[PDB]
Amino acid sequence: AQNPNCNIMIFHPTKEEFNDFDKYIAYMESQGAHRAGLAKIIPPKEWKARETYDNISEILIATPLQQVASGRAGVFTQYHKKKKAMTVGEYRHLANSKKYQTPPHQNFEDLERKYWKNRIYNSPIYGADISGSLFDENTKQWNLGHLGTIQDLLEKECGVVIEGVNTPYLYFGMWKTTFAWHTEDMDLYSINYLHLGEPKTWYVVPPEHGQRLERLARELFPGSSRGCGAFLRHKVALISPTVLKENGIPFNRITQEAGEFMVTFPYGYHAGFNHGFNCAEAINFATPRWIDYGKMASQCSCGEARVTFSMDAFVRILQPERYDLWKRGQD
Ligand SMILES: O=C(O)CNC(=O)C(=O)O
Ligand SMILES: [Mg+2]
Ligand code: NI
Ligand SMILES: [Zn+2]
Repeated sequence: AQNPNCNIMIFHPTKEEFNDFDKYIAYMESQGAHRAGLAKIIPPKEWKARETYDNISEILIATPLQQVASGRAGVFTQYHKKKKAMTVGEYRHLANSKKYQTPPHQNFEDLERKYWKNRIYNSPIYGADISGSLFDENTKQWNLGHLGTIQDLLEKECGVVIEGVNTPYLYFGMWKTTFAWHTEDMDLYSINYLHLGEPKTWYVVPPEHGQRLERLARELFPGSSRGCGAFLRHKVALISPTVLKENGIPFNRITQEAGEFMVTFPYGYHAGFNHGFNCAEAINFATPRWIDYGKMASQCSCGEARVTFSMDAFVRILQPERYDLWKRGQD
């Protein structure tokens, strides 16, 4: 078995290898990359996402989210308070202000220490989940707006044609902005490109160990667990690396820098934080190997998780027994 310790693997495809997206994902899996739940892909030196980032300031963040924490430094939840709209140029100036800017630090490990010590005492503002793309239309390789759709993959594997669409989302971050522990909708893959700015640190649990994280989460968030049998779908819970280590949970960590892609694999729990002002693009995708994960994915039916239009068909076709309860949670 390749990669039996489930380490995060880093790949350096050539420009030739960067042509065929599906083929390269399958290659990475042939080397065991998926066992980690996360991989890094450094694009060939010849590649670029677009020519410059000098003209993005007028993008609107219609609903910036203030991420307010509750709990203790290493075990907390966050809720998202909606703020007034602002442009990317206004958000960048806010990120760089004394109130929100990255503190002085020695290296990434020092900054990580400071994040986990102090995150809960601040409420950073995240421009998350903005439909759109920063890839140039002329970028033909790894253009996250031009991937094969999940509806086409389901149709190709299973023969059933379904409604729905699959488009990318932009994320504008600042110091301490946080993504809570989660797997993707329907345990899909994700791919994330860091277009510009400061790094993003990731934590990940191997898919074969995801139920160990779920059992810890139920212990640490006992009211939430009584409320919902899949409360991590709410995307609000944080657990620090120190607490994971104290509880024996297998995990790994890595820092993504501007110009790098990350892929999350089906049922790979992940969480993390931004180092300072940045912009990422991400989208879900599927392969043949996902279908079995989609069929087994947990679902939230309590009403909290509320998701896209296109998840309906996935539940309806892959999980017909669960469909009526899930759809009630949607309505
Ligand atoms: O960058 C973020 O805030 C969150 N991104 C993801 O969870 C992802 O790409 O799967
Ligand atoms: Mg603009
Ligand atoms: Ni994700
Ligand atoms: Zn729920």
